[PDB]
Amino acid sequence: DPCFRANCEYQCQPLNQTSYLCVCAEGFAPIPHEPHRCQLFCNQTACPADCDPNASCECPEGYILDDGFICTDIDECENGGFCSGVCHNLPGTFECICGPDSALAGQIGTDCD
Amino acid sequence: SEYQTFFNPRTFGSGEADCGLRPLFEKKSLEDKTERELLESYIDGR
Amino acid sequence: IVEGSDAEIGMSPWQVMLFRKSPQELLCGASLISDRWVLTAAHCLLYPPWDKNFTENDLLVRIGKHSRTRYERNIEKISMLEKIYIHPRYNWRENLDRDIALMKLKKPVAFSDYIHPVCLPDRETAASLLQAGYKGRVTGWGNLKETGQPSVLQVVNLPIVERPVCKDSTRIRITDNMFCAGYKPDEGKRGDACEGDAGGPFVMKSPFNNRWYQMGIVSWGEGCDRDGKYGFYTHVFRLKKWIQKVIDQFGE
Ligand SMILES: [Ca+2]
Repeated sequence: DPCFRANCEYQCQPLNQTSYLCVCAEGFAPIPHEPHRCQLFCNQTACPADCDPNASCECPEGYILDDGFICTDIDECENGGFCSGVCHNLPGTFECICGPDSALAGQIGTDCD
Repeated sequence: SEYQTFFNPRTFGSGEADCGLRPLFEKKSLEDKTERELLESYIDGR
Repeated sequence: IVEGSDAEIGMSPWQVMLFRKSPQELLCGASLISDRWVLTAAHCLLYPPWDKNFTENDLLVRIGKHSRTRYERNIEKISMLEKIYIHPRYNWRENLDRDIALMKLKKPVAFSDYIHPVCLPDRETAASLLQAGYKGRVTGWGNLKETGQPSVLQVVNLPIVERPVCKDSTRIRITDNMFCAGYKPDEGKRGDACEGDAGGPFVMKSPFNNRWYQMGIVSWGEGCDRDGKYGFYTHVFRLKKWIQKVIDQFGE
């Protein structure tokens, strides 16, 4: 089983005999830069907050605790201050475009230029 | 409302010149519900 | 705020909510003094015994809020901290003297009907307004009583108390960097700041120019709204010198 030498934070999923994929619990997902690690995930405008069962809640980056113990996406574009150019809001982050319209440059999660 | 700036906007940022004047009140000649209670408290009995 | 009332919309355009990212929760109050500087209490940012030892990324500065819990999109604005500046003589290991701290925002905030900076007192205004009996106003989203939270921002007007009377109300050492306020029991009125309100501003409306000045910062007390006791605030004007030093060096 390919999962022997796997350092999966939560659980390991055997793909075949030579590969596998670390997976997470409901509500979480693999961290991009550290695929063996897990963190709260959401690609929706709103997701249930991960509060303590017996309630101090947690929200994934880019979201903020809102009413009803729900993590609402932060709209960095309408908020302002996150992007200096043309801003498009995304769930959990944002896209920021700028530079000459001829050679546009784009960023995700960070200001442009 | 004569106010004297104290900070340098280069390092302080903008806003000092118009500080203390609430857009929804002073700027609209409106007073909040308990504001007068504050002014009344400046009374100096002799 | 104990024994206060709901604030009116735009009543305190300078009120700031320091919100902790993990876990997501109210941390303290604070105030807007310009489009890039925020004032608060040092113990809100640094005081390990009370789970406070924050870095700039640990929290969010939320401006223009009314509701305590609702993410008020279209009204409130979330700013990020570039750097925290705690007074150099503040020592949590000993007391809450010089309980003050400056927070510089990464990007200037945009003012609006709900976001507007408060004034800091000058020599004359400070000596003139900070006198016993004169009432200031305190605001915050903290507890409604000693021992549970408000749905919206709370406000309460409290009278400044004569120093000697403050000094006698507690065994705790008092300094010149603080002042106290609150009704005496025979005055028939109540009100006080409580846990969660720290960092918030104690403001006064100048009868000279109609502007609102921040005379203090909610700092500490013994319990909340107790008869015979008074709430203590950081004397903003006596630390204005330090405020200027920090803003000059790190202004940009
Ligand atoms: Ca977003």
